Amino acid sequence: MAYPMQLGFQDATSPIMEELLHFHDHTLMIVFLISSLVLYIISLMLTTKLTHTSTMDAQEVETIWTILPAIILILIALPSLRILYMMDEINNPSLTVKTMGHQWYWSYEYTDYEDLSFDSYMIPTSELKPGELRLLEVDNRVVLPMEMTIRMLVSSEDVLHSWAVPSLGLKTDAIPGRLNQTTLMSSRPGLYYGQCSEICGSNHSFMPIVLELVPLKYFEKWSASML
Amino acid sequence: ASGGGVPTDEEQATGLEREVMLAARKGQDPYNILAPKATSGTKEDPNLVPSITNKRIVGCICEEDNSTVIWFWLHKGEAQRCPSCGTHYKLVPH
Amino acid sequence: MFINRWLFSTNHKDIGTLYLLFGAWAGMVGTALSLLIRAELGQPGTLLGDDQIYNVVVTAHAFVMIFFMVMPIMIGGFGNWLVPLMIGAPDMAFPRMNNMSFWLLPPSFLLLLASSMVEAGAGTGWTVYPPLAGNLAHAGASVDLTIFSLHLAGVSSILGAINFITTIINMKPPAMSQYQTPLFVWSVMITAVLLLLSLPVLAAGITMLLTDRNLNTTFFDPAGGGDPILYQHLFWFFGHPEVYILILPGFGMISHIVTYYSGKKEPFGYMGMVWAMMSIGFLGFIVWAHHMFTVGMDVDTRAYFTSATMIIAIPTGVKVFSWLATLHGGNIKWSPAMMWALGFIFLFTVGGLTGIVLANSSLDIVLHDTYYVVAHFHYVLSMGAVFAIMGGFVHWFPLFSGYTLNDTWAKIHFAIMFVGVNMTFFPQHFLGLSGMPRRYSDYPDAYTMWNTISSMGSFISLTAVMLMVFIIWEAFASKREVLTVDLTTTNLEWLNGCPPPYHTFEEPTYVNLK
Amino acid sequence: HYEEGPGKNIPFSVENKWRLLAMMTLFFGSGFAAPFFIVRHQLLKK
Amino acid sequence: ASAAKGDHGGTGARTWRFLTFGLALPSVALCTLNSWLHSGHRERPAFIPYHHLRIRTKPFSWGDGNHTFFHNPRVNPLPTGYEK
Amino acid sequence: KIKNYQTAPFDSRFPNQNQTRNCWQNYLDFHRCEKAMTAKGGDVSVCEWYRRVYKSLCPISWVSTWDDRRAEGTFPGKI
Amino acid sequence: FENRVAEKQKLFQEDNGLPVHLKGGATDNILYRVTMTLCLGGTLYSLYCLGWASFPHK
Amino acid sequence: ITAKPAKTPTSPKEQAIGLSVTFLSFLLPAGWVLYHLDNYKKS
Amino acid sequence: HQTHAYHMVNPSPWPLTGALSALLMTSGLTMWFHFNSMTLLMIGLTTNMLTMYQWWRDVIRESTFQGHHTPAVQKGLRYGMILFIISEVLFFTGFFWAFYHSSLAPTPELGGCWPPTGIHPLNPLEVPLLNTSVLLASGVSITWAHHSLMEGDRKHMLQALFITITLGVYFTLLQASEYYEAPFTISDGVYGSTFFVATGFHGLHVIIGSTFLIVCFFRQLKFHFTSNHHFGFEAAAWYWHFVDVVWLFLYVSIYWWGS
Ligand code: HEA
Ligand code: HEA
Ligand SMILES: CCCCC/C=C\C/C=C\C/C=C\C/C=C\CCCC(=O)O[C@H](COC(=O)CCCCCCCCCCCCCCCCC)COP(=O)(O)OCCN
Ligand SMILES: CCCCCC/C=C\CCCCCCCCCC(=O)O[C@H](COC(=O)CCCCCCCCCCCCCCC)COP(=O)(O)OC[C@@H](O)CO
Ligand SMILES: CCCCCCCCCCO[C@@H]1O[C@H](CO)[C@@H](O[C@H]2O[C@H](CO)[C@@H](O)[C@H](O)[C@H]2O)[C@H](O)[C@H]1O
Ligand SMILES: C[C@H](CCC(=O)O)[C@H]1CC[C@H]2[C@@H]3[C@H](O)C[C@@H]4C[C@H](O)CC[C@]4(C)[C@H]3C[C@H](O)[C@]12C
Ligand SMILES: C[C@H](CCC(=O)O)[C@H]1CC[C@H]2[C@@H]3[C@H](O)C[C@@H]4C[C@H](O)CC[C@]4(C)[C@H]3C[C@H](O)[C@]12C
Ligand code: CUA
Ligand SMILES: [O-][O-]
Ligand SMILES: [Cu+2]
Ligand SMILES: [Mg+2]
Ligand code: NA
Ligand code: NA
Ligand SMILES: [Zn+2]
Repeated sequence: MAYPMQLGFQDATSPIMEELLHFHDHTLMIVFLISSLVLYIISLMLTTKLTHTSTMDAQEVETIWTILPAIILILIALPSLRILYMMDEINNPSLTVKTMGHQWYWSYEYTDYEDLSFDSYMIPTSELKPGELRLLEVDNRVVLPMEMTIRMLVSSEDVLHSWAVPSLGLKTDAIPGRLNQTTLMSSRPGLYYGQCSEICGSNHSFMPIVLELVPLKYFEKWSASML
Repeated sequence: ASGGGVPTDEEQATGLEREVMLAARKGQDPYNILAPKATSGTKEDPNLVPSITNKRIVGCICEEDNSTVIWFWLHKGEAQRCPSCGTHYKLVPH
Repeated sequence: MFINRWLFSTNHKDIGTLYLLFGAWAGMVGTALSLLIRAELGQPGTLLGDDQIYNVVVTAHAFVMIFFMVMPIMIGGFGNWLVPLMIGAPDMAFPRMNNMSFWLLPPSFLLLLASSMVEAGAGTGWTVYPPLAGNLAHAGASVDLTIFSLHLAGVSSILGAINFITTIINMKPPAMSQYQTPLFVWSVMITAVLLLLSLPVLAAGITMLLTDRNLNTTFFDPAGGGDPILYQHLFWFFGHPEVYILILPGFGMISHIVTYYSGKKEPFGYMGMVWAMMSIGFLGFIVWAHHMFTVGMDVDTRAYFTSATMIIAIPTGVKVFSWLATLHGGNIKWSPAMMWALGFIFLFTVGGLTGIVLANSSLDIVLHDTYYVVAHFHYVLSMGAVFAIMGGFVHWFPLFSGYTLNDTWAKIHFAIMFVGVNMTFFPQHFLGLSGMPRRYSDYPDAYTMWNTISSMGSFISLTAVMLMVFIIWEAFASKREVLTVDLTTTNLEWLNGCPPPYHTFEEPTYVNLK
Repeated sequence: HYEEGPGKNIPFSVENKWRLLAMMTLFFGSGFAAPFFIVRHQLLKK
Repeated sequence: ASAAKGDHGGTGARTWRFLTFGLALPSVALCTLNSWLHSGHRERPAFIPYHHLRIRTKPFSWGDGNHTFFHNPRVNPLPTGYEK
Repeated sequence: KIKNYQTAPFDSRFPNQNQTRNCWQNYLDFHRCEKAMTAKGGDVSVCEWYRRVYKSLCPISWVSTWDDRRAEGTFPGKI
Repeated sequence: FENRVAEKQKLFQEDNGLPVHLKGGATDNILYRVTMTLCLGGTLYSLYCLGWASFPHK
Repeated sequence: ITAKPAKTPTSPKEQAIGLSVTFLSFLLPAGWVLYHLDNYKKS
Repeated sequence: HQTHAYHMVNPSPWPLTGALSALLMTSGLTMWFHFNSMTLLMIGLTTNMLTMYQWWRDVIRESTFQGHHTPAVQKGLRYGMILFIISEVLFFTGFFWAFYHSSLAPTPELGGCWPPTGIHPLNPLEVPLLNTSVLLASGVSITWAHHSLMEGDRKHMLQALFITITLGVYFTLLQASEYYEAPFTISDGVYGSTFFVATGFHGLHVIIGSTFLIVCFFRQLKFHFTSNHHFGFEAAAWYWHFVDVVWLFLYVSIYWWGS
């Protein structure tokens, strides 16, 4: 989850999210460098009483400041697209889970074997147990096996929603009539939080997502008990 | 087939359209449709700038293909020079 | 006479003045809505109500700022005032149709205000996506009034685009080629081409939403074989060109301001600037699905849209470097308009660069529908389009009015606004990277510090807006009349005096061919 | 014809700066006030 | 293509009148014959209350709310089937 | 033939993020197979793979609506 | 039909200071008044309708 | 630019009045609405 | 007095009455869709027609009767009309995109096929082919009208323009009959939606274009056009060819390929 005064991304919980962190570090360095260069050059242009107001020939220097940005863009696009196609690669999941968005909560279906499904609603602020997080906890968490490739399928039974979990690098829109797929793999046990990420009406801010990542044998027994 | 009955512009153009038409036929351009062609622009052979008043704005494209046009009021009297290239212009009021 | 002049106008200057007044009033509305947003978010918990009232405010904020403040001021206001003067033309090509472009806007605005007064308002986002905006989740008249508001604004701008393109192509001095017209005129021509091509597609999409809502069509409804995502394509096919429409006249005014207060007779690299604006205009039509990287599109389509979007940095970079090269060697005049333009160059660059971050579809999965997007577009809109509007307003106010502003007050105003907008939006990058979603009325507790700071920033910007009104009042109250303006040889719009006569260029300029 | 010159090419009078202050106050104030009163209207509906 | 016709020399009123009466209106006449010749009602198919057809998410703003604007009782079933 | 089914495998026909048609096709295939069998006398057991795949992939409400429409005679796919 | 454009040209070029939308004669003023009355009255009526629609009606 | 001295100079006191009136025209009506928000919500 | 060739237009009320008619039509549609009343809408349609009539009347006064359409002014009007047609093309492009989006990827609700289960399309070789021949023929006859006008031939201009209008009317009547006879409706899912909204806006443009041709017919009867100056006729002909080309795209896309 996010923590107070956080500046950057939530710590990565999945290898893909780790890849995104390093790619963001690379891109932000370039962003910093170019912004700072432009600010510096502005100050340089403005700090001399020397003048030169006659016509200036442009041809030579426009080569520099076309070719240099083109090279920089290529230096961004290459790692960007590598991660894109990595995130797309075939992986062979062990488990498929569906989630359906609704106004205003998520339901989950685990129907590889038995017909397991339940609804997952925000815990009202007045009912939080001590130490629980305002607007983030749910009554029924999305229990999942850690260290395993999971296929998430996402849809909606009413308006648009979007199913997100920032620390896993996931955001898949929930569209009625459409079954969108993403894959999820947590390197660690724990609790990982997300929030509805497409405006969906009166309680858009109040339909969060909580994944609970545990060893397979715990997930199996939990699954059985949820039937 | 064939036959007539459609008026011509000669017959039926009126107002400013007709003035422009009749002037063009005489080779004249009172409504500034054409670009004037430059003289050599010396003080001896200044560009001659018609006006219906005693001043008119000139735009000077000093060199072929300059994208910057140099604009100034030209007043009745002694020829004036473009402030960028010095080419001469003289107002001819009428 | 008053009605003939101000309701029946066929005069490009008076119609420009009408647009500037309309846009200034809209700007107050838009500012009030922005303060309601930030009041709701300025402490954790709920201030106004749930997300419906909150997102009616957000939705109206955006529509007002875009369609009633920026476009009327830049295109209807500076465009009508300056384009005919900068080409020596005696008015617009269609001076009477021009007046209808203006008068469609108060009705368009009335329809938007009606949408927020009836039922529970249109709490849809300015993108108006179905099915939230459809007749089950937004039953009643509010969304239809919003659609009709957009229809009228769209007709206004399409007819205005026809007027500007025709005027700029057809009414220059016969010796003046397109490569002898000023960059602001180019910027308006290209913006008008974008308006002409993109707004009809928006009109098509929102008409389909209207019939899905009222005539039982199902363009966007899966039950009939429709698709919500089709709406998104049609909307963003307009909506990406629209953001270039919002900035291009700003680029044009920045070129004139930087050139003027550098003491230069011309911008650096004129044909490069023309090339860059045309390139940006063209590339702005082939990138729209970067608004759709999380909807489930195939990976090769995501790779194409990532790459095509990033290319626009190259022509845009040529413009930024050319503005810097215009400053180079200048006799710099530190006027208030120059300060707006310098702040523009830097802060626009920052927002353009976070836009390049977002163009990466892999990273956009995590940034999409978060405040990192909000930060990107307010750097280019609140510190780009708005800074160009303020710079142009302070630079050309003496031309339009015949009176001078107090330059010390105008610099104070710039200083306050600069602090305010940066305090508002810079922390929103942190909120975005750390996962705060868009269109939320309240947030998990961890996000409190940057939301508090951001809201405090928005109040500083409010103080700047109030001070702007006083500064305009003080100028009209004191009546310091303009005498001499420098550099008229390369700023033709000043050469008829301040204010110019009702009719200018009754006798056209003399320009020979040589 | 129409009046020309500073203070005459506008639809509002600048002949008295205090009347002008009132007019500008009503003009910009009404635009800034409107969203607050629409919010109130929506709150007092339900 | 050059189509298969032939003239020019001058494209003029006479040529376009020739095309109007010699090609365009004869083609309209032929298609009019073809059409008013294949008219004659088709059998209306069995009514099936498919959920993607006869959509009603809001009543129409005319009539009883349930009839389309150019409703033809012979061939346009209502959501509950053919009327009367 | 033997089981050990865990979940639906990658299917090269549906390699992209939109999996709507994968659910639909396997639903059709199951019910087509099942109709074929219950006729000629044979065993719906041969249809089982399609049944497992569509149950894995398809939202419960989609299956339920499609089942209701088949019973109603309003299912628009060909079975 | 005979060509009466010349007499229309005389009428609409008469030096009488009238704007083109009124220069045909009294019929222009009547049609103008009808149009503007419908527009302004209809606009007031639309504002009444907004007033009506802005509030809940049992 | 050069300009004439003000035709109708606006003294510092006059500017203080114009600035005060301008700020109050924005702040009072919104302040009234926000002060009475609870009144609105409760109702 | 001016010494350029452009037109300074007298101050005019029609921009304002046009803008207000737009307010009345849109608020009128809202009232019709949500408050069961046609009143505002009928006022808006009436003031809209009044505005268009008086505005274009004044343009005729300014040109035929006052002589303000110099060649430079006409050239601007040519660009204006071309740009207007371009915006109309892009408007139709949105509906063609909707049609191809839905028909190339038919969803499960349709049966996963195009045309959808339960849709029985019109035969494109019957009335739709007839309407194609009708608009193509009208494109030939309007070209004859244009050449007759340029050659100074009043009678054959009028004959050809009358034939063009008659064909426009024939198309509209055929299309109205086919709308009544069609066994599917606008509420028949995305097939009906795309079919009727796209051909419906096309039919509206045929009516607009026919009205514009009729205006030209009566102006021609009153001798307004000269053999060299007749931009209103040229504009109506360009608009008419645009309506014909949109029909050809609809016929190939929706009636034929989409059947
Ligand atoms: C004035 C308005 C404006 C402008 C000009 C832009 C310009 C750009 N925008 Fe922006 N954008 C918006 C307004 C604008 N945007 C809005 C409103 C939204 C949100 C819509 C909504 O959902 O409501 C948005 C959303 C948006 C998204 C969607 C993100 C999401 O929703 O998840 C993306 C993604 O690619 C994007 C990218 C860019 C890019 C690459 C540019 C480029 O044009 C920027 C190019 C400029 C530079 C790069 C800086 C100058 C260049 C140099 C100094 C050269 C060297 C630089 C490099 C080598 C990189 N924008
Ligand atoms: C031009 C566009 C523009 C501008 C200028 C602004 C300016 C501001 N915006 Fe907004 N905003 C949007 C367009 C804009 N915004 C859009 C498109 C959205 C997305 C909507 C959606 O999600 O659907 C958005 C969303 C948005 C949000 C996110 C809401 C959410 O996700 O829940 C927030 C929150 O802080 C915000 C705040 C502000 C603030 C505090 C300002 C302030 O900086 C404003 C300060 C005041 C000014 C800048 C004055 C403006 C007036 C003039 C310039 C008149 C000048 C007068 C003369 C020239 C005479 N905006
Ligand atoms: C040649 C013969 C036909 C000619 C054209 C006839 C009508 C054209 C009218 C306008 C067309 C514009 C689109 C309106 C949308 C739908 C009309 C589609 C064409 C049509 O007429 O569709 C009819 C339905 O009309 C209906 O719903 C309701 C029809 C009336 C309601 C119109 C609602 C207003 C539409 C809003 C317009 C917004 C425009 C914005 C433009 C902005 C541009 C910048 C089909 O009838 P049916 O009974 O369903 O099926 C036949 C069964 N036997
Ligand atoms: C949901 C319902 C929404 C309804 C919204 C409706 C809103 C608008 C109400 C429209 C009222 C229109 C009244 C007639 C306007 C005629 C304009 C015209 O004809 O303008 C002409 C120029 O535009 C030209 O040519 C070429 C351009 C002609 C455009 C004609 C009008 C188009 C109006 C609709 C545009 C829709 C765009 C659709 C495509 C997306 C002439 O220009 P003027 O400056 O007048 O004169 C110049 C003088 O020299 C002439 O002698
Ligand atoms: C986001 C934009 C708004 C920014 C913040 C505005 C700053 C507010 C300025 C003051 O506004 C006033 O505040 C008073 C309180 O100080 C209110 O008086 C209220 O409270 C008083 C004191 O309790 C009573 O005397 C009054 O009757 C009662 O109306 C008064 O109505 C309101 O106009
Ligand atoms: C040829 C054309 C106009 C030159 C003129 O007639 O004045 C110029 C103007 C801007 C130029 C372009 C811009 O300077 C940007 C690019 C700069 C690179 O150095 C070459 C390609 C590049 C894309 C240039 C190609 C070409 O020289 C352009 C397109
Ligand atoms: C996004 C749009 C489909 C819109 C729709 O669903 O209605 C589609 C239609 C044609 C597509 C393009 C064409 O298929 C051509 C290219 C194919 C490449 O594999 C991706 C880029 C590529 C340039 C495509 C991008 C995108 O998928 C496009 C533009
Ligand atoms: Cu569900 Cu937002
Ligand atoms: O839109 O960027
Ligand atoms: Cu974009
Ligand atoms: Mg989203
Ligand atoms: Na809050
Ligand atoms: Na011709
Ligand atoms: Zn020179």
